[PDB]
Amino acid sequence: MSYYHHHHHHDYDIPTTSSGELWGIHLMPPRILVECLLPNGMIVTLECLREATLITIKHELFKEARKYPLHQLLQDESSYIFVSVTQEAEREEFFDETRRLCDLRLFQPFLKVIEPVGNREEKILNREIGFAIGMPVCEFDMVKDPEVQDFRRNILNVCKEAVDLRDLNSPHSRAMYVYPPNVESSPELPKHIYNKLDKGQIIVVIWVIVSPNNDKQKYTLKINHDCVPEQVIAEAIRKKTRSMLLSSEQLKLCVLEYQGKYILKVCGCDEYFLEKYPLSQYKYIRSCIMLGRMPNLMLMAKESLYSQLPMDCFTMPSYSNGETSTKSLWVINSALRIKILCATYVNVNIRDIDKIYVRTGIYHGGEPLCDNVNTQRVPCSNPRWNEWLNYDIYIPDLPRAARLCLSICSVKEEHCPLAWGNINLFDYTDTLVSGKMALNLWPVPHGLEDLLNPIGVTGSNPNKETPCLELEFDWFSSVVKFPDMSVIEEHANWSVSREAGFSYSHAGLSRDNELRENDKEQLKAISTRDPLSEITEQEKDFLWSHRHYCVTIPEILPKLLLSVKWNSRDEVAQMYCLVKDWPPIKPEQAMELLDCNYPDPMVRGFAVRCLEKYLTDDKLSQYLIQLVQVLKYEQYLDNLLVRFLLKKALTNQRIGHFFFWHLKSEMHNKTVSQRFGLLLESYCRACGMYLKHLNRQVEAMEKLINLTDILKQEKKDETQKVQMKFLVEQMRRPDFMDALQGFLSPLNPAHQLGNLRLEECRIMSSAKRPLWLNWENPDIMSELLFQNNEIIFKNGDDLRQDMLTLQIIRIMENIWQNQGLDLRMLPYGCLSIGDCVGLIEVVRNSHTIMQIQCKGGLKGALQFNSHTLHQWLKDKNKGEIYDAAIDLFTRSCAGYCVATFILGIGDRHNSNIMVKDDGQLFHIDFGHFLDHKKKKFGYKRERVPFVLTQDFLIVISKGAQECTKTREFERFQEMCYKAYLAIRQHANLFINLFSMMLGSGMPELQSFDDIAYIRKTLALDKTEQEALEYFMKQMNDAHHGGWT
Amino acid sequence: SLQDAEWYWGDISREEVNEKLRDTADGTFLVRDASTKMHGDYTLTLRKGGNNKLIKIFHRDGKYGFSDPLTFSSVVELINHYRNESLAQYNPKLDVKLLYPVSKYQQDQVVKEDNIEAVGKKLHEYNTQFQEKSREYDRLYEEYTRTSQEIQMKRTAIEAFNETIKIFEEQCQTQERYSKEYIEKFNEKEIQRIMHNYDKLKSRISEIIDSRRRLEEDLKKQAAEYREIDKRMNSIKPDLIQLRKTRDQYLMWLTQKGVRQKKLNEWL
Repeated sequence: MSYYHHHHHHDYDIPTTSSGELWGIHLMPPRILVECLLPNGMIVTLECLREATLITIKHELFKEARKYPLHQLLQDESSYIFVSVTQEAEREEFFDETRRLCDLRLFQPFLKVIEPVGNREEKILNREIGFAIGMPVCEFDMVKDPEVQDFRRNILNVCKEAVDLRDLNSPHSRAMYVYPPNVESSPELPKHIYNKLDKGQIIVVIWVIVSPNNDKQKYTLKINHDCVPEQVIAEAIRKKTRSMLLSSEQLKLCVLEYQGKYILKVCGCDEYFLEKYPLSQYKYIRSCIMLGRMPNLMLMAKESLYSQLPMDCFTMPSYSNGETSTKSLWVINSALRIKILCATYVNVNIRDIDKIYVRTGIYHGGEPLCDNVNTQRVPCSNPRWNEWLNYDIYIPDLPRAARLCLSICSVKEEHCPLAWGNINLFDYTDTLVSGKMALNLWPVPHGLEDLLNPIGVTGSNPNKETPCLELEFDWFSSVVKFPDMSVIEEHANWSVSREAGFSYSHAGLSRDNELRENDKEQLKAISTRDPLSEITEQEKDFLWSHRHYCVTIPEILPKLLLSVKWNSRDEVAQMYCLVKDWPPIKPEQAMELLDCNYPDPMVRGFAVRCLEKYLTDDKLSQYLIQLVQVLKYEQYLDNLLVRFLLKKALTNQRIGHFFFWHLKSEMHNKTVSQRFGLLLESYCRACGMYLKHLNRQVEAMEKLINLTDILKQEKKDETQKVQMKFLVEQMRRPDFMDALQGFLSPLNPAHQLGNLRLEECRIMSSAKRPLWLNWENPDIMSELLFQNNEIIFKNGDDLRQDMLTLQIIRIMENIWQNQGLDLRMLPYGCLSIGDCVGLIEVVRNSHTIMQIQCKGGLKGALQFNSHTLHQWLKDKNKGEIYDAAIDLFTRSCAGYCVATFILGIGDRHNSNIMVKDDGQLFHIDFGHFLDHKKKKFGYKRERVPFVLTQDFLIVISKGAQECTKTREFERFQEMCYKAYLAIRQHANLFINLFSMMLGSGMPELQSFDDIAYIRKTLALDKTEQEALEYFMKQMNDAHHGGWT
Repeated sequence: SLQDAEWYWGDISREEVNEKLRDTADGTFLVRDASTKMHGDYTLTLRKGGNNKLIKIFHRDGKYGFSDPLTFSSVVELINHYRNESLAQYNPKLDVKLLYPVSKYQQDQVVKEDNIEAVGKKLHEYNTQFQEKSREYDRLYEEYTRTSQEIQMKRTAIEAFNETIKIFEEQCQTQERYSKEYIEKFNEKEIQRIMHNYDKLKSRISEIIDSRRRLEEDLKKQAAEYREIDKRMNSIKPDLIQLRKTRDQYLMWLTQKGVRQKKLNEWL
């Protein structure tokens, strides 16, 4: 289970038994000339080895200087530090003189000798943060923008708080941060698991070490699955210390003195059992059960653990009314106008294109007025309109999250967007935007053929050389602010009393009230619909009018909120009080409220208050991706959600590890860099010792990126044999050995990697040249888990579609399992760490169906034998091991069939399907995911990506002829029908997870109907009975029979 | 009349509505079947710039209506009226008409080639061109992205070049201080070899400037082609739309006369 490569032990029964290393080049030459600029004005040039340490270079320099004129004007070598300009154009003092030349990221091969001012050395080891982020801190210090500089100052609250929580019951609190418990969501053990246990008991194996010790000692135990680590410790010490010389009382006393000097560790990885949970709840224990394994734990002295924890010791960083009461928005007596001035940088053929105009609209998620363009004036050849555009919306009815979305267009109906840009009508301080603005625009994305793009990010594109469009917002001779909460609350109380006195009735008849109309439990109906099933105007009016009854059905809220007329402050002010104390709702549902359809701050604040209550560290690291992504739709840098995620990250180092990488991953994406670097900076400043660990992971990956870059350009048209020598030569160099040798795997930080096994390292056959790497597991019980650790580093593929799909698979597995139906997916580990750069978990003992077929299959090549997979499997599992191998295969295959059909991944054939020796089947290399390759045609495809060819059908009905017709196949068809139905009762969760991914620049997810595949595939508009038939129909047609 | 109705597509589910209402404007409209009869009867869908507005048509006592204005003795009855008038009188914030009946059965173009088989051959021609176009577009979209990053690397290099030049100018300044502080002594041996250092230093500051310049000259060269890609991108984009939109109509006029849902994928 990343623990055991998901290897099942079928016998085991419990009831028995270009700009890389220097500007221009990738790899500095092994010998290099360096200019040393001396503080005496001389330049001596050293011939250095590429891997020389600054300690060595300095020493050589001050020996050579003696030979040039002006020597005695020099101090002792010790009185000095190197500085140089680095590849990000910043002069950097080199404090850590144990760094190697090839690792400073120079630009020019030259070093300047200086004596160190900025005298706070400590503070300037602050390049560490910038290294981990991939941009120097001083870039932030320079950013004029008040929002930015307010975020840096204001976020520190969160930092100081978290640092407090850690140092609470220190050291235990610290241990609990660095090594949080790995734990299932519920203690209630699913029926299928309980049952591998013989009426609730596991054999476990507690190991121990005294002197030296090259001797370790088993103490096999048999305890209830639900008995805590403390109990388990007692029982080992009890076993270990019984003796003929100790009485019974005396034994009990010795157990008391020892019980709590110890804690439990998983042998082989860096996972501990530091809190009270049933043993069964720890994910290792549960994995061992599923896999037919005996748990191996270790008894660790608390001190020798506290020993490996160092003080984190956080430091506050160096960077430590209005217009006399201001004027309220609700007073401005006018409609809205915006003046469009000019564009500068439009690129168009006067020949191909007739004309250009600016298309504009006011939006809150979707729009609050008549959309409107300016005349087609002086088109192409120097674009100038000088128009006030006139929107029909009064200024007081602008909601807090109002946006302007503009786009420059071409024109019988040539309607085509050239560039697009969006602005928040209010700023981070609630100030209505006034005066002049320059907006740099964004390029029309792959997918979007629409005219306007309000999903896109708010703010100016930070590429200077883009269509810049100048703008002019009105002026009301004062800075205008959005009203106080208390002001809005009175306006709502007023509106309410005011309704209570009418008598005529129109559409939104806000009028029975006093009783319910009873059949008017359309409300409980509307409530259950998934988020993608559009609501009709009658229903919108309806939910509004029964807004107060909706409090009875808390989870109706998403739909209520879309029934509000956000261009009506009367309505919005009321919604505000309603939200103020709506019952909080399950997080699987709050999370919709954080997508791009719900930008109001009060609504999102609610969502976060839900999460704060209900979301557990287990379920949070499950959704961490969607949570990070959703930060893009937050309007401003300082928002309640960032505070929440940040405070968890600094409070739980497993969450923080993945928070760091997900952010770091997207640092190239300019639509998010500034936001994410800032966030990363807080984190790094406060995460504590982990920074040092991150810096190491980061040092590794840059080495891997730089190395594969050389292979991919400049070492092709070379044979693999040539490439491989180059590879190995390079990893032998000291800088690489050092960089790539003792660090935590970014795929799972509980896995130490150190000591590369170069003989087990290769370039896989793929044209992208992925690196197959293999590391010694340095743990003192490697043996007991896995001696070698292997992961793949791939440079060239965008890993985040795969990443998402695997996450979906993991979530499907859980839904099925925890409902007691046992389908076995293998969501292997995938992590994007860059622009098209990533790590894929390796799974030992798995083979492409194609290989299986290639190994077994006779002399003369003609046709491939359908039975061979089955043969291959029989050979791997003789006996009654067989019957369970066929069961695993039946089950995984059933799972990977339903998930595949629902998600509509790429076509499955003999080399994206994989089998394990225990007979577990799993997919790899998903291609696109919502039938994206229907960007052409598609139109009601709903393809079956996983067709069971004879090969598979044979295996399922142990070896029958005419498998279509057996009991096993009925058994299978039943798991299929049951799993499809299970995932369908959780459709909302799945849609919401895709919604929150519209952010990410993922060509497969650009608009809510990219996502609408899922409704078809899960027959959401039908009754479940009909859906069952739909599903059978679908399977019937792809297989041509079988399913009726 | 009722099955024809021109704007009535019946059994299309929520999706192929928005997908047939994608990228028109103002007041466009069309009628649907409701999803459950434990829901409603028919759905009028509007368009209001990117936003799709859904209106329920209820059918009870022979009467068809949105709400209580039930007098409207047909489905086909109720629509006509609102193609002439606004929906605002039913519910306030609905100040649009059904002016754009866009549902025209796509016999307007499609060369009217009654063939079906010939109409399908066109479908393939256009669909290849489309894909050819989508790839050119895609190739260009990527060249653009690379070129953006390559420009910005060139910008920071230019900066790093300047920074370097400062450190070196500073350097032959620094020295003049301590250098011409020793030139005072009689010893012109040492002076000569202090001149050598000084003269390595300046022709180096020459070389470096020669190298920044050389790179600024390539930033323009790049900024040029960058402009070019944008030009050509905006020139494909409108073509990729009408090619794409004519491929939707040929696919309609086909599945108008005779579904054959499965046969189509040969021409795609």
